[PDB]
Amino acid sequence: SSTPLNWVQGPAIFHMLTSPYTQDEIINHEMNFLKGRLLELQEITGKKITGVN
Amino acid sequence: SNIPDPTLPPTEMMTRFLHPNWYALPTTVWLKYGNYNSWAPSFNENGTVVD
Amino acid sequence: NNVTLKNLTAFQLLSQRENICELLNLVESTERHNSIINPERQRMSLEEMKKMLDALKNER
Amino acid sequence: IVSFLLLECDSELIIASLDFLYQYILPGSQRITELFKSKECSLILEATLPNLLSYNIA
Amino acid sequence: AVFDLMTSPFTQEEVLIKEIDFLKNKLLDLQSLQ
Repeated sequence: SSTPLNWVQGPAIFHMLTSPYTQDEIINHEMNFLKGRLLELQEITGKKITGVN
Repeated sequence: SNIPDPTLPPTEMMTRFLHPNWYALPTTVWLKYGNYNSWAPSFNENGTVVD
Repeated sequence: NNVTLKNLTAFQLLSQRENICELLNLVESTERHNSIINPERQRMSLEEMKKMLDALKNER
Repeated sequence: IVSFLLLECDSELIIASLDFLYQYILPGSQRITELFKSKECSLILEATLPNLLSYNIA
Repeated sequence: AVFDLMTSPFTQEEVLIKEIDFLKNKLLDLQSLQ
């Protein structure tokens, strides 16, 4: 292979049980998911984040 | 077992069930700019299903 | 006041069916067509137009 | 666009109009002349800009 | 959450860093919305 590739376990994609098509419930559950995933990844990596609330 | 007796409430299944066919799709917004502001954008239709 | 998929499809289908049933002349919509035209309202509006025109004519 | 400036209850629209006018009169002076050639634009700017200075600052 | 095995000229570390950046910006935007 002229371009060496790697096996990359990709990023977690947000998946809600009931998709309500409006932005209110979506934004609530999405903020929760974002904070949770940021915490998980900060635990995985040797780094820190700013603005996590 | 932990299964309760069939005579203990509640006893209904679809008490808080919502089918996607009623999920309140997005539509126009209908902004209101004062009273004498007629040269103003009245709608805001960005992610609407119908015009 | 709320719009769901069911409401939208029902509204569109109702409009289509009304139009087609009107094509075959299977519907009598005199009440709607005369509440929208409202010939009494037509006469009232015409007399109002005449009065406003006379007012503008006589101010000179 | 200057009429858009004349509104009051939409900060984002006012900022967009002001950014457009800034980018308009920015390169030189002939565009300033073309802008103030119109009497309506001149009057609206003259009546609006000082009041936009004291916009929502109590 | 869903994880999809993929392939790219990057490494796991750079991908995680890009994910951190994107998620941080998105959370900042969602917070600024309210």
